[PDB]
Amino acid sequence: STSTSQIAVEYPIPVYRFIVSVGDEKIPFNSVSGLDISYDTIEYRDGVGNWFKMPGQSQSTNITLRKGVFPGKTELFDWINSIQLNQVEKKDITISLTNDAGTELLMTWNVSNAFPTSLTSPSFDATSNDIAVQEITLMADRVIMQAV
Amino acid sequence: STSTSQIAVEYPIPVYRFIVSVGDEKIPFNSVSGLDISYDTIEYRDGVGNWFKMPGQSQSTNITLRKGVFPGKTELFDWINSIQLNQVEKKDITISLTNDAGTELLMTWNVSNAFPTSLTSPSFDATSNDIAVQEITLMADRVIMQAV
Amino acid sequence: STSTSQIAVEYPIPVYRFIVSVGDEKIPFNSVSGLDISYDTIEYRDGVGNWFKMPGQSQSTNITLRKGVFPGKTELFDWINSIQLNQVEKKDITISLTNDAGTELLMTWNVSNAFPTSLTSPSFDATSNDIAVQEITLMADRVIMQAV
Amino acid sequence: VYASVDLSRGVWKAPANVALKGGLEPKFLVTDELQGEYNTGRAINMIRNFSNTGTTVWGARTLEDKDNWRYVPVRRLFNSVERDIKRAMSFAMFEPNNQPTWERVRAAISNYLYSLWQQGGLAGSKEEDAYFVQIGKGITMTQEQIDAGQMIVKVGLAAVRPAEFIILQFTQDVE
Amino acid sequence: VYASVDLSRGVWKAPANVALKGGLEPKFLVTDELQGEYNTGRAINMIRNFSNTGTTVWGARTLEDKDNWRYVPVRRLFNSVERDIKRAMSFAMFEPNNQPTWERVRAAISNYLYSLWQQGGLAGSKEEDAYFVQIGKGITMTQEQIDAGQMIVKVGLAAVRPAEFIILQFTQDVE
Amino acid sequence: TTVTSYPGVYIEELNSLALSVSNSATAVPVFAVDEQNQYISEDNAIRINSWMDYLNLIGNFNNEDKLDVSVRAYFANGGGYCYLVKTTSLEKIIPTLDDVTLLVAAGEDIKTTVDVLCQPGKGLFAVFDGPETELTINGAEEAKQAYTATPFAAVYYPWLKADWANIDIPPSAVMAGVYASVDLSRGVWKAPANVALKGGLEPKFLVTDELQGEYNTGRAINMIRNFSNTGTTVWGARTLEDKDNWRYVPVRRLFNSVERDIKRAMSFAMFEPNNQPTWERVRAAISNYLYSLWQQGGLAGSKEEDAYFVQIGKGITMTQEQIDAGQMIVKVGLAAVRPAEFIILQFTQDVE
Repeated sequence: STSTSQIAVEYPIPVYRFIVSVGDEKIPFNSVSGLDISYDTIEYRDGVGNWFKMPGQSQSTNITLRKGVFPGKTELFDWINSIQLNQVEKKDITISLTNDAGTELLMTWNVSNAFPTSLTSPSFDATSNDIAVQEITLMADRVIMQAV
Repeated sequence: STSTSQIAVEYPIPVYRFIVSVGDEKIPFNSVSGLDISYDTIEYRDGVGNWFKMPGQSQSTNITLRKGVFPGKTELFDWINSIQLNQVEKKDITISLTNDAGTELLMTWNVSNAFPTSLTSPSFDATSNDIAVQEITLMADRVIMQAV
Repeated sequence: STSTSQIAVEYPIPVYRFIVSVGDEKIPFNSVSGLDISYDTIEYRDGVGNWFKMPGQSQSTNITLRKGVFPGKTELFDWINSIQLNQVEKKDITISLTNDAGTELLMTWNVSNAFPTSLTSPSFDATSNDIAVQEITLMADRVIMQAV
Repeated sequence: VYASVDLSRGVWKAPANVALKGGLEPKFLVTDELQGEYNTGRAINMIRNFSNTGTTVWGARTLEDKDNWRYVPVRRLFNSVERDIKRAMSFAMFEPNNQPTWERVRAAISNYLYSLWQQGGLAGSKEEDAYFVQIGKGITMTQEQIDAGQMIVKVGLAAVRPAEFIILQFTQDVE
Repeated sequence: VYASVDLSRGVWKAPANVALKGGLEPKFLVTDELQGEYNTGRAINMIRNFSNTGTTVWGARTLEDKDNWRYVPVRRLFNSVERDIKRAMSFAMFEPNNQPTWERVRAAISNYLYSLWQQGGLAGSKEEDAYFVQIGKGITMTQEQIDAGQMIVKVGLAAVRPAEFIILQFTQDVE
Repeated sequence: TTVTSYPGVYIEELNSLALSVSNSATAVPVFAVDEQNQYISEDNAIRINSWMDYLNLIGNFNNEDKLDVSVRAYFANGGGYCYLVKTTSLEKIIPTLDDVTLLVAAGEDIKTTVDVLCQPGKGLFAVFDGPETELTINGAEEAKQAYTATPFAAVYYPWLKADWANIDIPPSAVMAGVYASVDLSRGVWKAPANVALKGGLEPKFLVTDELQGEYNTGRAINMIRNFSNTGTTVWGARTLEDKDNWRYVPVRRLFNSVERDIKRAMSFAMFEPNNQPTWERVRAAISNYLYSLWQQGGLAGSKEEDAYFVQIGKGITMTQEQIDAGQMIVKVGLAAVRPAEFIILQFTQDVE
């Protein structure tokens, strides 16, 4: 006999309900991938036997967002088309696990200074029953995870 | 109760209905692959701690078009056969997602200066129930995506 | 969330976009090398212990410009062919880092009184997939670096 | 001089001991004992000539004597930070007043104060010591205030203070 | 701007802080203290220039000061919902006035308000909190009113209000 | 406070402290408030949902108030919503409020009311303060004489002090938050000791280990003392009862919590027909609850049949006479876990 407010505190969070917000816009995405912290390890070892292991230089964060093609809207493409030589508008991406008809966040990830590389066009295919989907890849720094 | 003009505005576009047009000709293709933007990333990092990430040098676009073998027609082969030393006729390829019996485009991709490398002959096979298909591979620049 | 005008002020400049201008002409080059200041050091040392270090005589500037072979044009060769005994036309070379489709310079180097030595012909090679390239070497004086 | 300091070293750096690029020099040479009178209560910064530096600015103090807002780099940092936070809260204007907005308002401020702390603008060895941001329905705003349309955020900062006096002690015996 | 807001984000989103795409700029620059006078009673929304946004719309209030219809996204949502419900009640016109019609009128409205709630148009965490529809012979219409030819439905909605003021509190000590 | 005329944003500068909210299902304290408190009235409890809720009731945070510094130390340690009842009408309001579990004296004399409302049936646990004076190892058995020997009470000795508080903070108000913080992170069955205090607290009097040995034995006074690696920390789990049944506050608070949850499952059986199909639904509802509590590690037993037992029946618990009176009798037994309190190290000089 678990109460419905006990499940909100004790139970794990399902992945499939999430909100992605790219800058000021919020746009519906099919899937989000990557988005993990990582560290190189530095190892010193000298002759008397002691072995030092340290966290080292952080690694660059690479995120992949996947989204279907909608008939009026290309604002994933217009972001990657605006790249002149090294100047692009970087913007913050927030992923947020929500409840059904999300008025309440459960977890929140924050990405800083994300800019697009490698927008992937759909694979046109005459014998396929799929939607035209696009992956955009983002390079960024500082994934942080926020409670609620 | 979704109206049929609401589906034209809100719903994603299926991949299987598309028009490929190679230069002045338009020819029916079985599948189109590749056709994506990409960028190298330049990373500067100095001693005080700040880490600069930039979009860098663009990558060359490589497209693969697949097409069955028809009895009178070899005009994918005659394009790749006309390569003398570095001189080939480059032409523009446009992919375009359409409706049923296409009188109306929904999305459009444009490829500039595409020229053929690596025409692939069918694999003759006495125990196979397939059509003779050919892949041609194109190297090009500047994929752009146009709305409608 | 870096703005696109902040990147123009704070971020380092990529090397690959540059304009070379030889005299009144401007000609596209594949790479520019050398082009550095240098000084000999004079060291005095006497018996009481004090050691004087000084900047000394400047060194001659030697630049190497690399360029592919184009079918109608030999004006790197006609410059080095015009050397009669010690008389050559010296001209000023300016390198300039630019933006994409350069209407705006970011940095500028200036070379004075450059004249050609050692034009290098391409290495013809039946098993190579390369372009015919040429290096010209320039001896000059007074590299100065100008902001914007 | 304010624009020249903040471009070369930042708003958090005080504008003092910076030479004047124009052909300037003070009308009245100022003794050190006179500057000690005016620096204390309602502080008058002074521009005085040094033989190795030329003419230079020699004060960073405001007209407030309180220990909170004594220096012009601390007052101009807080003026600059809250103007940049003004621009990030401009996009939250006329959005729905619920929790998915508040976690986007907090994330936009937390990015800005972190990258300012990474530049050395805020003083703290640990990143959690330099700043804090607090939005919430239990924390900052009442259910009554949410229905009125208000959204309340709490931001704290830890600025760096400039070293103003340096005291040399010269000892005759070396030990 | 009303047509551009509702296509990109919906009728329930307020039309404020949207930049004007044409080459427009206001004839008179408007101070913030002047806009505080006009926003209160019979509210005049104002278009004023921001240096990062360009020119932009900065108001969502109607001419009614009552708390029910204060904002133009709430008034334009109710105008839009009742027009769509008008079209679903068009098929029920001149049908027999009995119970199998009323359970088709209620089902047609309940589909529409549910799919509007799923878009985020109506504010409610629970679906039963956002709307309610009531038809019936005991509930809404008399046996007398049925013989006259009338059919009475009760619809309620819960719109989202926009966040209009954001209050920053800046603290000098970090704790 | 703040008046908003234009939409805009507002960059008001003010120093106000904000504490994060916590929801605690198991610990709802009631803070005894002295008379000469002008903010709360007699004979009604004021539910304070958060520190911001409390900071709306009073205008300014006051350093001199005993109630102010006790409530801020309560919310800084992780306390949920609490009630504020005045101390002279305190014996009338606590029976009205259903879900109240803790009774906290924030520097108040509640020794009269604790004797009359803390009964074996009612679920009230009552943490209050030690003496404010610096006591002795010498006159130590007289200080234990001042407190009652009830099993529902725990006494925490040193009145904590803080840099924000001008006066010393009563230690029972920080322990209502430590009770809520322990039970949320590890459970009610875990003792609240060796937990660091999250607020800026430190004891007024440093306590020697030999002094704590005097007070821990008979009418036990738990003590909050500073460790150099842990900071300040709680160092006791014992009640005021010396009997081996109810010696520790995790065992007494587990039984208070279990019987409150069994109270809610027997609420649906109220005014149902008194026959056998009700009794096998009463037993099944309790047996589900004690099993899932045993699976969490709350009850000590390797075998599930060793941790608990439930017995209802017409031959077993209730007479045919008692059934016609309307009574229904259930027998529940539990096996709680006891905390390890002493650790004895033996150091040997030769390795073998």
